[PDB]
Amino acid sequence: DDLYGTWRKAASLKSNYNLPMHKMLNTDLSRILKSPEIQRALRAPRKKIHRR
Amino acid sequence: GVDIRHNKDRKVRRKEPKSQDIYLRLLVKLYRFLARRTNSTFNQVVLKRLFMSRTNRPPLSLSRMIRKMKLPGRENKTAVVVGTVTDDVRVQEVPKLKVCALRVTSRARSRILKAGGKILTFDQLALDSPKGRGTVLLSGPRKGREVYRHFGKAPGTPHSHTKPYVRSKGRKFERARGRRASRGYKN
Amino acid sequence: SAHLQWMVVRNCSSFLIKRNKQTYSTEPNNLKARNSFRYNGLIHRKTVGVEPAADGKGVVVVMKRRSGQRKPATSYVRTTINKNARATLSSIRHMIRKNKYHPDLRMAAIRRASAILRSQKPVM
Amino acid sequence: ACARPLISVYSEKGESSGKNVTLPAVFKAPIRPDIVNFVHTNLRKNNRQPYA
Amino acid sequence: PSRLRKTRKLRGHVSHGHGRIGKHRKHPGGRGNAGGMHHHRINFDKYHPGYFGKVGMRHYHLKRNQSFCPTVNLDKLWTLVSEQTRVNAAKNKTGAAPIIDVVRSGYYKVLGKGKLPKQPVIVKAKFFSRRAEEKIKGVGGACVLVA
Amino acid sequence: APSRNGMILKPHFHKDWQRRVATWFNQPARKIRRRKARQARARRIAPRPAAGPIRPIVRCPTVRYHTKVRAGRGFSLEELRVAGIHKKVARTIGISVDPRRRNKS
RNA sequence: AAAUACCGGCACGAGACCGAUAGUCAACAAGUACCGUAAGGGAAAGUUGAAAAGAACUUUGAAGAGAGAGUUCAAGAGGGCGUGAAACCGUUAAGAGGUAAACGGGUGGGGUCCGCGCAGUCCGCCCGGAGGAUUCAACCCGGCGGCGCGGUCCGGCCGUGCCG
RNA sequence: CCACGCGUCCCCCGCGAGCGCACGGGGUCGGCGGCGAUGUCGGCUACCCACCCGACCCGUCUUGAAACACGGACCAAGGAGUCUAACACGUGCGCGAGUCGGGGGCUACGAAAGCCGCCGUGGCGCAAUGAAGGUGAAGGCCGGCGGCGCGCCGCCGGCCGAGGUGGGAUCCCGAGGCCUUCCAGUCCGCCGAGGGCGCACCACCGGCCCGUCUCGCCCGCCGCGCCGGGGAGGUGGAGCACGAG
RNA sequence: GAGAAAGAGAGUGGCGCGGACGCUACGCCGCGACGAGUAGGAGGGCCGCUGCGGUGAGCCUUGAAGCCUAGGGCGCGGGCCC
RNA sequence: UGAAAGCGGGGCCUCACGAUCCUUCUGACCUUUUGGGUUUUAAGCAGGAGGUGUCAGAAAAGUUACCACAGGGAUAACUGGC
Ligand SMILES: [Mg+2]
Ligand SMILES: [Mg+2]
Ligand SMILES: [Mg+2]
Ligand SMILES: [Mg+2]
Ligand SMILES: [Mg+2]
Ligand SMILES: [Mg+2]
Ligand SMILES: [Mg+2]
Ligand SMILES: [Mg+2]
Ligand SMILES: [Mg+2]
Ligand SMILES: [Mg+2]
Ligand SMILES: [Mg+2]
Ligand SMILES: [Mg+2]
Ligand SMILES: [Mg+2]
Ligand SMILES: [Mg+2]
Ligand SMILES: [Mg+2]
Ligand SMILES: [Mg+2]
Ligand SMILES: [Mg+2]
Ligand SMILES: [Mg+2]
Ligand SMILES: [Mg+2]
Ligand SMILES: [Mg+2]
Ligand SMILES: [Mg+2]
Ligand SMILES: [Mg+2]
Ligand SMILES: [Mg+2]
Ligand SMILES: [Mg+2]
Ligand SMILES: [Mg+2]
Ligand SMILES: [Mg+2]
Ligand SMILES: [Mg+2]
Ligand SMILES: [Mg+2]
Ligand SMILES: [Mg+2]
Ligand SMILES: [Mg+2]
Ligand SMILES: [Mg+2]
Ligand SMILES: [Mg+2]
Ligand SMILES: [Mg+2]
Ligand SMILES: [Mg+2]
Ligand SMILES: [Mg+2]
Ligand SMILES: [Mg+2]
Ligand SMILES: [Mg+2]
Ligand SMILES: [Mg+2]
Ligand SMILES: [Mg+2]
Ligand SMILES: [Mg+2]
Ligand SMILES: [Mg+2]
Repeated sequence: DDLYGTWRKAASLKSNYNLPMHKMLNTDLSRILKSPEIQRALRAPRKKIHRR
Repeated sequence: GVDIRHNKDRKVRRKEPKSQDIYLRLLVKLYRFLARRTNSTFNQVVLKRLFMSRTNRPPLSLSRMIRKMKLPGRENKTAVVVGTVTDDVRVQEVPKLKVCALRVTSRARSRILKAGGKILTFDQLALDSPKGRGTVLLSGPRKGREVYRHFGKAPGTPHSHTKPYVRSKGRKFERARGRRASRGYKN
Repeated sequence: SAHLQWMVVRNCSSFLIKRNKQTYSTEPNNLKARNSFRYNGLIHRKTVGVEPAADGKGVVVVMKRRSGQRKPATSYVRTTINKNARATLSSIRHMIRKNKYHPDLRMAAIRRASAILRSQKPVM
Repeated sequence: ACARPLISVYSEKGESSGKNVTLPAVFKAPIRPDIVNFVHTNLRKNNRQPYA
Repeated sequence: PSRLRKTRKLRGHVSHGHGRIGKHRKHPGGRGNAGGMHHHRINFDKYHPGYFGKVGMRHYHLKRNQSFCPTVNLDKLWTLVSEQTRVNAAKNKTGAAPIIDVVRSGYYKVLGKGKLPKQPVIVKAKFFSRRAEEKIKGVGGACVLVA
Repeated sequence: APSRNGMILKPHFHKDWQRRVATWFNQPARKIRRRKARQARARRIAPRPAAGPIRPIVRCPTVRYHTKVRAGRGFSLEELRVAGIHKKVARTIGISVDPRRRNKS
């Protein structure tokens, strides 16, 4: 964390460097999807397979 | 047979990004689900905008975000960008913004956060609002790229202000026969 | 996390094996031994595995515990079951069901325990 | 993620010591195998001698 | 990589992507930019207008060092000085006005493009514009020349 | 034979350029040779400054660069005489001299 | 003087290079053999085996060449000898044969081998019938694990949080 | 006859059960029979041969090749869109009004890798335009001081302060109701008449900067001049009009 | 899956310890219509060759590369495994 | 010009004509002439002209039976074909 820096302090042993920011943070997708925020706001699954 | 023409038989549009980035593909795996399984079309637009290319999602600046969130009515809403919220140094006072972009540059992060704002990503955006309501979706300036100064009706053709491909802007470099009227003809 | 690790291990892992238009995963705790997110034995917070014991009778069932994720030595717990074929499967069934311990693959564990017990009763 | 566990230092006889340093933020910088492959591809060409 | 290019997919195909009727001959329209007046006339009229001919005076021994005068705008004038000078100048009630030396930053000429915020300034430039100066005056502020 | 739209250009390859091409594969061997020579000289002039002599504040000439101060060639004779240093003793005690420099300020 | 250039020379080190029709013209008695009056042109050509242990001796022929015997792990490695394809050829076996042969689709017949075929699948639950184990549930002791459903048990640690 | 009963006010004349059959969201048998150890059973394909139908030899240039068009006896190996530079567009990646150490320096593989930041010199970008001198990219309102047959306004202090029109993905408000016995009646979502704020983008009108032309009256002073600045209306620009490199 | 904008919504008063497959989400599945092709353009190759960084606790004198094959096969095919 | 409405920026309409470089003339109290100033001079800027009749614009005489090379049956001298 002196060389490569932390997320809030910069690199003490580089000149102008800080760690690269994430593009999504909560990476666990299934805990996002099995959550009461999203599971309320979804239509019902149509999984009745309708063959010809 | 059948007399179809099969020329335009295939829709050209993207089904997936051409990036092997994995955080982008996990955002895709979240918004495939939200677009397939909600009825709100914000998720379909955000799915189609995560699909795009770097030159199709251009960076809007913080000045555009400030103005287009200062338009009356959309107070304390959530700006949603799929490109990059870059800083704009020719603005001084920044209001409290609630932004959501893929990547926000460093001094723009410092600017928004010490203005008192809040910078989300798309995962906690979708936890905050799955159908995406209370959100102002925004786009970057897409004809802003300098390659569009060369596109359109050709130079050397009247009523067409198309920048031509010249290896150096100067006095000797394409100023003479098509441009003057004393030399040749003007268009 | 888990999906982040899967987006790396899904194609460039060493347990992966690709030939004859099939695909498998030779990793040490894979029920059904196939390359999938569902059955992978390295990328989850909780995982069962069914192995034949060092003694040539019965099944060691491997559980991945909850606390020591980044500690690979005290992460897995072995239980040896050297019983009849009915109560071995009943023990694996209760162990995965009634703990609510990753019930995606209770039936895959029961199949794999039965295949080991088939191979462990003597040959024709 | 955002949190930092407390990694213990192991003594040279193997058993865990009493020293316990927090995990630096480099270890929660993002994992991107495409950037790793790209930089590795383009930098393993720099130790390379000509032929003709 | 030649693993990914087009000459791999074009093995077996007899003409290799260049036709049977008109072949891939060596130089069918001359080398390079040839035939500018004669037989590529339509390309050099439709796409490079103004190309042939002379215009303007000949300057023999030219020096970019003599003709050097870069520009800043009023829109980015306050970039040059740190943020605490702005907030101290706005915080200040004694009327003291900060001095922006643009030549220290390296821009010789102040131009006036954008809005300038309502703080008294002293802009110490080499050259000015009429609109840059009158926007500085209208905000309140002075335009100091330095050679 | 140019295509639809694109910058018409003058590549200077009409000569025989392949016979005269200077390739830089001894770039790091040159760097190691120079720093070996620099270490050898810096230890053979043993307490003396490794950078060489001292060289004056002097100001870059033209309109583009006269706000910048550089390190110049050597101290002028007027400067050495006002500082009392003899023009032949300066090169011995470590001061660089050039006789060509004026002083107009 | 220094920084700088070096496809000749002396001595080196290395390679995402070539692997005997490639890489130098040259892996070898190569600027050699050879051609030209001359200036100059200029090849082809690597490999027995681990070790020559390179086939003593008998026998037909004048001999090259064989047949035996022998060395070797192997002569199915025998002095231009590792591996030994294709074009082409000898012979053996099988099959055929007056529209030059050959070919695509469809079967038929004959071979060659393969199926370790030739009384032909097993897997669960159940009933009935003959057996055999130190034997199932429930309880006890110990360990290990999983989880506000301890609303709100005690303590640490962390914050890409805040305030003192 | 795809008509079912009761009880009441009016006129003109919402849960009954059980089985079962099937012209009903694509085949089943809860039906059978033979032959099988030294001669038979299965193997389309791959070996040979036979018969019927089809069947001209490839490449190529060609308007057209089986051509009385040229190349080809047969085989094995070799054998033809490469690399450097420049430019353009698309796409991926990092940073982002910045960006890049490529040149130099500091510290077996490693001639790599790391580091420089008062080594960003410099490139490209952030500003255009003119041949050049050069110039160099919103305005309005208030109060005060025909001016005359600058109601415009010249100059001073304050205020608002960075276009509009049309179409626009997205969002925002919500006339109403989405039943489980009926009435009032809250909270959570959901659908929607109508109405909004409107990203990118496109079409248009305005506005700003540089050249150029035309018409005009003002203003500044250290040098009152062949000085400097201003405005209104078109028009030339590879411009601006809240970065995109 | 059902011809009909939207809740198998919450609230206030009048014994036996049992339940198949799945989901390499670049995966798997369901509906429809479609399939000519020289010059040319594009996509996919678990088609192939030579070498390098990884990796298979890979293979190999109990016989690797190569070559031959009336043998068993797979794939539309390039080819590949025995 | 006509009293006037109006008409007229060549010929009642349909043809009568010419890019870059170069030269020449015209124009403004114009710009540059290079460290400063004056003066000639040159360079510019804008508009005519000098001309490319192969008319979107090279500066150009023959012969070969001593002949050659790259091609063409796009194309002649034979037969054959309609
Ligand atoms: Mg059809
Ligand atoms: Mg077609
Ligand atoms: Mg198409
Ligand atoms: Mg083709
Ligand atoms: Mg082509
Ligand atoms: Mg051809
Ligand atoms: Mg062509
Ligand atoms: Mg042609
Ligand atoms: Mg070419
Ligand atoms: Mg011509
Ligand atoms: Mg072309
Ligand atoms: Mg080395
Ligand atoms: Mg050879
Ligand atoms: Mg060889
Ligand atoms: Mg050779
Ligand atoms: Mg040879
Ligand atoms: Mg040999
Ligand atoms: Mg052998
Ligand atoms: Mg041998
Ligand atoms: Mg041999
Ligand atoms: Mg034979
Ligand atoms: Mg025969
Ligand atoms: Mg026939
Ligand atoms: Mg031909
Ligand atoms: Mg031809
Ligand atoms: Mg012809
Ligand atoms: Mg043709
Ligand atoms: Mg003929
Ligand atoms: Mg002929
Ligand atoms: Mg020919
Ligand atoms: Mg021939
Ligand atoms: Mg070959
Ligand atoms: Mg192009
Ligand atoms: Mg691009
Ligand atoms: Mg087709
Ligand atoms: Mg007129
Ligand atoms: Mg002069
Ligand atoms: Mg003079
Ligand atoms: Mg004669
Ligand atoms: Mg000839
Ligand atoms: Mg005739």
